[PDB]
Amino acid sequence: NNYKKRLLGTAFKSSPFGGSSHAKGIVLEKLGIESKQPNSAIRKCVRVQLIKNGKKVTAFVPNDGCLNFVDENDEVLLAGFGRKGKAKGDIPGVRFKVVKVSGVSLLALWKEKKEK
Amino acid sequence: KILTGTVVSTKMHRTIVIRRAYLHYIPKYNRYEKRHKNVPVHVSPAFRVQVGDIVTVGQCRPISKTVRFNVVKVSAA
RNA sequence: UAUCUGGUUGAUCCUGCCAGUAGUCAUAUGCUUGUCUCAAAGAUUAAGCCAUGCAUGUCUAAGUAUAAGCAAUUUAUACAGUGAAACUGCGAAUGGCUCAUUAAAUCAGUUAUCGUUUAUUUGAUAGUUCCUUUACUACAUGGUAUAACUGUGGUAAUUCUAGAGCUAAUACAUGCUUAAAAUCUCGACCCUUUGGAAGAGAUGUAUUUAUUAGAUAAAAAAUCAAUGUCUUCGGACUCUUUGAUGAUUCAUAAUAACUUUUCGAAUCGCAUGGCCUUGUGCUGGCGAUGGUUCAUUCAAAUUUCUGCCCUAUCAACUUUCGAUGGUAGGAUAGUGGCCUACCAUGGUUUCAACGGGUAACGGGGAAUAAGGGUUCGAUUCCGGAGAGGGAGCCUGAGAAACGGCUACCACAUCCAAGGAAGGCAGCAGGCGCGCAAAUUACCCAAUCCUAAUUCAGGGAGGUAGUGACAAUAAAUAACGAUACAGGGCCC
RNA sequence: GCGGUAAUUCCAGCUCCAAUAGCGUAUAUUAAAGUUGUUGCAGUUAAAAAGCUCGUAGUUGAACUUUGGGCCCGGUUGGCCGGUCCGAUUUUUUUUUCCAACGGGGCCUUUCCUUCUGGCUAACCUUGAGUCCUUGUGGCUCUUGGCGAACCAGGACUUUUACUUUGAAAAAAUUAGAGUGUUCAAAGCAGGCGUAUUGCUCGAAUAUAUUAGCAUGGAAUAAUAGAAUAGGACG
RNA sequence: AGGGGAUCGAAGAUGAUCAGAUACCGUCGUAGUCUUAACCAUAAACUAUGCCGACUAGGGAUCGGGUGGUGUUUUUUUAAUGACCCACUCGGCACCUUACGAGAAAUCAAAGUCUUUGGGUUCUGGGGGGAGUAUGGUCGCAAGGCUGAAACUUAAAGGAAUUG
RNA sequence: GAAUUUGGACAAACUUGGUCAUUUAGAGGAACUAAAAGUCGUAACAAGGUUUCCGUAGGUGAACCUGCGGAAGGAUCAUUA
RNA sequence: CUCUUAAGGUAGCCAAAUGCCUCGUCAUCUAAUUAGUGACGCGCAUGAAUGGAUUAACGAGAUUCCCACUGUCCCUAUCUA
Repeated sequence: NNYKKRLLGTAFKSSPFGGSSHAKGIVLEKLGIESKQPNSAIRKCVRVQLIKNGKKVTAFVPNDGCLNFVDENDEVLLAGFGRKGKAKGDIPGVRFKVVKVSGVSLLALWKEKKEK
Repeated sequence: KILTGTVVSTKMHRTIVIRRAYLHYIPKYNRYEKRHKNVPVHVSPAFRVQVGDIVTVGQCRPISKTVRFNVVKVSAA
């Protein structure tokens, strides 16, 4: 007998933690990032504090016309786009990624749906 | 019951320490696994021999704070 | 149910990831939402906190009810059937909710209790109690004490509760009974000794010691000192026989004495006709509430044996008395360092002690397996453990208790400012928490459970509501048709 | 990787593809992954030999000791029904016509299985009376002397394990899987005949029980111990 | 820490050289280079290839042992022997040159054998970086050694080969 | 019993200090990473224009240079073949 | 790039017992800080045996804190020779 080895490890304790299908949290600032090499654009993202851990994270309002939220107050749900321990990403260091809110998002919808 | 082992610790007036010597298998192969738990002797009378050597012994009644098996006859010499 | 695919180059072969790609016991969220049957569901976050309403109480004969001021009917008179409510007696130690701890005999499989308690269902029983030596508080029945009830009162207020008067019992006390002999210790006197002797005392069960019997693997005799049975009186015992289990001091039998002393039937219900002598006496016939000591299963408790996820940036661990053991004792229902004392240094460890970690309850089993394996576990079922934290207790057969108290720590409510209350990790329901989980509904019908001979009770359980929450099905069209055909088919 | 006016990747229409009462998206995991590898990896340069030897724990370690020959009863697969080897069937005929192989128990050979006291059977040595019939060793009634280990039980002794074989015992649901038209299915453990005034009738299987324990049969592979100054070994 | 102290020669100076020279080219010269008693325990510490035993195929060449000895001389008046020395062997050495078989290649007498176990063992690896850094403990006088992360961050870095 | 109370054994909890394990604040300091490039100088590659790397030791504006002693993972300028 | 005197402060180190402005600026300790301490640097005017930086222990050495203690004090009062 013998021998245990490396790779994926037990110890955890990250930043959304709940491996959450999101993370509710209020919309601290509206920081439209800026594209990485090769591609190039003003990558409209959003910074917010996670009600849960309070911990602050910033992620792409990724939609296509929807800094509709952009409510410094209002509270999205964020939620990572599995890279996993990485970002996509034309979009430079953004970890998780915008979700739904003010709690309720297509993200565009009720009534109609607009687009994006 | 009734078991065996090789007497480990002589000194302890009426309480040999005798080592019984399991050997377990498992999945991964199973050849190498040389386990060995140690248990206490006894205890209420006398007559016997010393370290090394293997005695019988057989579950006495809870004879003393975990020393639960008195020595029957000395199998090894 | 054995498969790979796309991205380093100019092109190329190799490692190696990264990324697609499938199933979830992974929940969540996004849109969308017709029917069917099957229904998971506030555990993950916070065993965090809780408004209010619920959740456990039960009695056929059953121990207890009364002469018109407990009385709902109506004649069984010296207490009827009827009941309230009270004492009784059982029950609340089931269940249901939850996993916080927990690296453990937790749990799993296997073990035994010559190492112990057990209410209760069950199978089983017990003529000996005063005797002081007939006129024994009596066995044709022995004191009481009390609830409810009545009135007399107090306090903001609680399941508050004083003081005064009544009455019950299978309640607390109480504590009578019945046979006949059997050998035992006293030995008055026999006025013989190779001993003989009456009557009068002891007895049951439990409990305390302390003693003996428990037979036995082979088969035969001499010996005390004590002591039996028959005798042709010299002698002889051939007259017995005792289980059970591997393993006994066992079970069960005695001999001495012994205890703030156990046990034996005070209750009740059908059922009033038979024996012969006229209230009588036996008769109590049937069932049931019992009480004693055995095992009987319901169980509990400890208990061997082998298994316990990461970690060495955890290698030495355990003694202020307990860590190993030995005596002896104290406790226990009972082993044992369980706790005391006295005495000895022991016991574990690299075959991984010890220590650290667990977003750790264990095991059923769950998911994706060509196989081999990874990964998962608190929905059900077993076993455990806890009802805010933490101790300590009364109750009892059974609890260290949740829906019981007591104190502390913690929250936190009504106050006439005095004081009085509480525990939703049980249903519902709220707050909070978060990614994350429904209703203040109906019911005893089923399944069963709890209380005594009924049919009482039960957010155990079952129905509904909510809910594509995972699953089985499966309509949103079916015909040929009429002709327009653009033409395709053997040319 | 797309997008720097003519965009096969944005936006939007048309159309079309995929699955469909269901599809995303997140996030774990499991597979793919022989990228954590006992099966079953890699290590000269690609990630990966320690500078050098020592050497404790651990893990491993040459070959030798019982063979090889002979005899006796066996049924289950088989060449057709069958207790059956010169044939009772599967053959070309105007006779000669092949038996397999599989495993098991017992006993012979320089070959104790533990056992003395001795306790039974049904088996043999074999004959006191007899035999059946197909050519008497194709069959067994029979009791005179008289088998060893089955075999109980006191009483005297035993060298210690691995492994491997059936076995017992302890859970239900869970899963594997028999049974049956739940309308099929998922399930359920129901159900099925009729002859309908108290009728009949089958079920509710098996399987897996994996480590340790117990109980067993085996003596290949691997340990263990024994007679060396003889403190051997019997009766 | 002491002894000495030839040479060269970190630091350090200056001489050229450069746009710029703290260098590379001179030349002095500290330490050091040597030494003894004591530390340090790293290296492209190499053969970048673990140790043990097998088996798998040819030839040549340089170390101990066997024989024929022949070849020329010792030992000498000569033989022989002796010394080297030649030829056939074997042993074990360090190495070279070419098939099956292995590999991504290059190459490999193993880097060989086994579908894809298999003879026993020690060791290390699991995309790059972030790094042999942070922290801890130990070792040391010091310099340092030994042990040794994670966050985050990227999709390529990397071998061999082939052509420009 | 109630009062009441002597000693005990349990034993909450109070205080004060210790010890673990788990988090976490901070002037500033010093890395890194996104980094493709802006600016200085050319270290590596072509004997990269001083062959290159290995330690180790000094010195540096940055890359570096130099000193001992390795390795070719080489200079093939070739005393040997 | 420069003009420039031997040389043009090297390691190291601070508002320090040297710092002018200075009560330096940021933290940190306070209810509060011209004090303390920790930082940061063209430091009037720090700096290498004028010795530079460290440093166990030692200190009737200078400073600032905390605990205990206390008539120091609030707020004074009484007793003895």
